[PDB]
Amino acid sequence: TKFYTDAVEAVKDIPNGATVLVGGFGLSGIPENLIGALLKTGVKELTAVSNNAGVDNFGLGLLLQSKQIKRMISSYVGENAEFERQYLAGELEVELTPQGTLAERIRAGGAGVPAFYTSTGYGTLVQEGGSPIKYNKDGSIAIASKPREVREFNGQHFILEEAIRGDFALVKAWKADQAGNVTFRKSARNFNLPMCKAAETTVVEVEEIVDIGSFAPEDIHIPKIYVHRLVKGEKYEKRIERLSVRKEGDNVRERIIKRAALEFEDGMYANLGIGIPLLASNFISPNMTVHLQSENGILGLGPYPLQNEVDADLINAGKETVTVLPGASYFSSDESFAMIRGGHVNLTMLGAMQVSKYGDLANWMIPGKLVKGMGGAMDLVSSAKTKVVVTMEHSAKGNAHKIMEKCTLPLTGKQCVNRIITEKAVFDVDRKKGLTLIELWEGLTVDDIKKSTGCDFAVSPKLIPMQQVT
Amino acid sequence: TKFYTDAVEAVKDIPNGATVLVGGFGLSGIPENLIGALLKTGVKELTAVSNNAGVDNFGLGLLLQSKQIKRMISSYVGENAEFERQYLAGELEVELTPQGTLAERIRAGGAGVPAFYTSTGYGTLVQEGGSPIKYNKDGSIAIASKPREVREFNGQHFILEEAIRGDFALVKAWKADQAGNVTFRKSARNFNLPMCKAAETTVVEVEEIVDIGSFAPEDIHIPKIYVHRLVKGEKYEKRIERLSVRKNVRERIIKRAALEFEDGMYANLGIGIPLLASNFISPNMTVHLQSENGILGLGPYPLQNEVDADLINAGKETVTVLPGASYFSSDESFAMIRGGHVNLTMLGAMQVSKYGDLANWMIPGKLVKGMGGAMDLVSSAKTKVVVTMEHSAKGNAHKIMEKCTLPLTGKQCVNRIITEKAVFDVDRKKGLTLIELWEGLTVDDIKKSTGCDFAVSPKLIPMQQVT
Ligand SMILES: [Cl-]
Repeated sequence: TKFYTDAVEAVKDIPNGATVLVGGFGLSGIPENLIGALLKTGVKELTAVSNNAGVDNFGLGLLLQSKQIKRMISSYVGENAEFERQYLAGELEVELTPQGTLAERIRAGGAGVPAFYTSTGYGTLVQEGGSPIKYNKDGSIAIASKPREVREFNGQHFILEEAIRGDFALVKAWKADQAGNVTFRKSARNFNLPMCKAAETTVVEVEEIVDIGSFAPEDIHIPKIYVHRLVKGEKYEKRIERLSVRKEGDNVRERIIKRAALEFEDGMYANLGIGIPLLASNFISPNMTVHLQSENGILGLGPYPLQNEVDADLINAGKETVTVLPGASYFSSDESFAMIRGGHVNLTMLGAMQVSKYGDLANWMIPGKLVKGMGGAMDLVSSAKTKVVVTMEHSAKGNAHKIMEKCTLPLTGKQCVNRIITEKAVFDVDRKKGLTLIELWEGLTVDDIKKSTGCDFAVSPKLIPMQQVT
Repeated sequence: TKFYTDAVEAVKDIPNGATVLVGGFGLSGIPENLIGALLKTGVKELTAVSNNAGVDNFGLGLLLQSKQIKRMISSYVGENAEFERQYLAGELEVELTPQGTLAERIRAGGAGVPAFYTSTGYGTLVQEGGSPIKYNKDGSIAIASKPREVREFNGQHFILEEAIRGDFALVKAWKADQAGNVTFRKSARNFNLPMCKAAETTVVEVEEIVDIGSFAPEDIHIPKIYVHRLVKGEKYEKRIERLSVRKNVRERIIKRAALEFEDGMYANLGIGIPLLASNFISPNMTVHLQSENGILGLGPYPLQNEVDADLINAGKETVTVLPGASYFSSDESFAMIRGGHVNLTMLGAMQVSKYGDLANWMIPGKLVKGMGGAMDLVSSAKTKVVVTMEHSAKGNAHKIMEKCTLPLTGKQCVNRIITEKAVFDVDRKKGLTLIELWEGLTVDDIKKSTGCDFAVSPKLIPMQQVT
C-alpha cells in the first residue's frame, strides 16, 4: 500500500473518462475528501459507479454540480435536484441498477468472476431492457438499458449479470493501519468494501491512519492486499441528509399500519420499506422479537436516535439517522444482498403502487413522473423463500384499481408478492391460486371489495373481518 | 437461532442420502462434534461437501471409516490413506473439486446465485469431464465427472460452476453470541463461513457462546440470520496434522527461486521448494505471503509456544503470521486469488509444456489426491506463475516437454520455470526462453534434458543464486 498526505496526489492520475467506484450509501460512507480532490483535479467524464447520487451539495452531487460525471451506475438517485435536472435534461447517463445486483457485480469484479446469475430484476426492465439510461428533453429515452440473459436453474428464472470493475475506487473507510489494512464503521461500509476489491487502483481515504496491529487480523474488513493508495482525509463534514430524532396518520393509513403490524412473528427476520411498513414496526409487541434488516448493510435496526445518538455513519435504507439494537451486525452491501437474494430474510414488507392477482409488484417507477431508481426493492422480492407483503391504500383516487390482473406500471418483480394489506382488505397471493380475500374490513361487503379490486379473488371460507393490532 | 445442548439433537433429522456441507481445511476448523454426532445417528449414503476428508481417523475420515459417506465433494484427499484407499477401491465416490471453485459454489449456494463463471479448471478434467468420480473394483472408471460449460468473457475462457446448497451444513466456528452471531478464529474460518449460508439448515458448533454485545457489530463474521441451530461443541481435540515447529541441487532451485521475490509483493508459495525459497528473502524486503486456506502474511514455522491448531498453512503444517496479517474465508481467499490480487504464484510441477501448461495434480492410477487450490492459483493471468522443479525425472525422462502427458492443472498459465540447470521464461505463444544457465553447464546440456525446443536469451546469464 502506498501512503499519501495529500488527497490530490492520490487521485491526480485518475484519467478523464475513468470508471470510478465511489463508496457510500446516501451520505453515509462517502469519500468526501477524495471527491473534494477530484473537484480540484477537475478530472472529467467519469463513469461513477455509486449507489446513490449524494445530494445537491454533497457526495457524488458535488461532482454532478461541477459536471465532472458523464455516467452514473446507481440504484437510487432521489434527493438531488441537480441530478434530476441533468438526468431529465439528458445531460447525464444513468444505469438504474438493482442495489444487490450492483453490489454483487462489483464483488465479482474483484473475485475474478466475469458473470453470475441472479433472480433480481427477472421480469422487470432490468431483465427486459428499456430502462432509461439517457433521456432527451422531450421525455423519450435516448439510451435504453439492454436485456440481461435469462436462464433456468432448478425450475426458476435467473438473469446473467456481469462484473463491474473500476479504474479507480474512491473508498471511504474508517481506519487503516500502516500496513494498509482497512476497516469500516457501522453502516458506512455499505459499498466501500466491495468497491475496494474491484478497481485497478483503489484509493482509500480514512479518518485515521493507525499502527499495524491496531486490528485483530480476523477483523480486517479489507486486507492490505486490496489497498493500493491510502490517504488520511483532511476534512470530514459528515453531512446528515435526514435528521430523524426521537425524544424520550389518517384513519385509512392508520388501519393499514395496524393490520401490517400483525404480520410480524417472533424471531422473524424482516426487511421493512419506507412509510407504512416501518411505521407498522412501531406496533410490534415489546414481547415479540423482530430483527430488522437494512439493505445498506445492517441487521438489527432500532428506533430513531435520540439527539445524542445521531450518527451520519448509521442511517436506515430510508436514509434516516437510525440506531441498531443489541446483537446487531454490519456487513457490506454485497453481503447484505447475498443475505437478501439468498432468501434469508423471512418477511419483506413494502409499499406498492400496484399489485397483480398472482403477485406481480410495481413500486419503483412511474414512467415520466417517478424515475429515481429501484433501490433494493427488486432484490427484496427476488427470493421465493421470503414472504413479501405489500401494504397500500386499496384504491387510487376516484377509486381506480391498484390491485389488478396485471400491473400497468414497471415491475419490481413477478409472482413475488405473497400478501396484500389495504385499509379495506387482506388478500393472500399465490402464484398458482391467485388472490384469495382472507380479511374484510367490517362495514364493507365482499361486493364492496369486488368493485374496488381489478381482478377476481377466491373468498376464503375462513374469511374474517379485518384485524387491527391492539 | 435455535440453540441446542446436544449435537445429536441438532442433526438427528439428517436423512440418509442428505447432502451435507462440512467445514474445515485439513484438520483446521472441522466440526468434530457434529461429525461425532453423525457417527451416532448412523445416517448413511451421505454426499459430504468438504475441502478435505480430514485424516484417516479424524475429521471426516471417521465417516469414511464407518462407510457413512457415499460421496465426497472435496478439493484434496491429502494424507488420508483410507479416503484414498476407498476412492481407488471403487467404494467411495469422489468429485475432486478445485478448492477455490468449491468455495465460490458454496457461497453462491447461500447468495441466491444458482451459477457463476470462473477460470479455474478451464482446460483440465474439471472442465472437460472424465475426472474419475467412482472407480470399478478392477481399476477402471465407473463414474466420470461431467463437463462444465465453457464461456468466454473479455477475451478469456471460464467455466460454469453451479451453486452448492446442502440439506445441512455442519459448521465449526470460534464463538457465537447469545443472539446467534458467529465469529471464526485465525485460519479455522476457511470453509465454515460460506457453508454457513448455503444449507437449508445450518448447524453451527462453536467452542464458545458469549454475550450479545461481545462482538462489535462491524466484526461479526456470520450474522445470526444464518445460524439456524447452534450448539457449543462438547469436545475439541485440537488435533494437529503436522507439527512443524522451529527453535542440494534442490538447493540450487531454491536459491534461484528466492530471487523471484520483490519488495511489497504478495505471493502464494506452493509446497516444497517455493515455500523453502521464502526463507531466502531479505529482511530489507517486504513480501507478503497469502495462504489459500485464508491467510495473508504467513510467517515462519512456529516456535513450540507459537503453535496453534487453528493456524496452519496450505501444506497442513502449523505456521505463524507476521504483523499486519489478516484472515478471511475460503471464498474470500479464492476471490483474492481468482481476482489476481496475488502478484506471485510459485509452485512445483511434474510437467510444464512448451507454452505454460502445468501438470501437478494427477497421475492416472497413482496420484489421485485431487488438485487442491492449484487450479485456482494458476487461473489468473494477472498473477505471475513460476514453476520450481527438478529439471528431469528419474532416468532423465523429460519434465519440460511439448505437451504434458499428465492431467493438466492449468492451460498456458506458467510464466517461468526455474530448475537446477536453467531458468526459462514462458510465454503462452512463443514458448520457452532460457534466460539463465547454471555455470559449468552448456545449452547442449539443457537441450538433452528438455523434451522441447527453447530460445536462448541474448542476455542469458549464469543462473543467479540469492546470497
Ligand atoms: Cl487442501
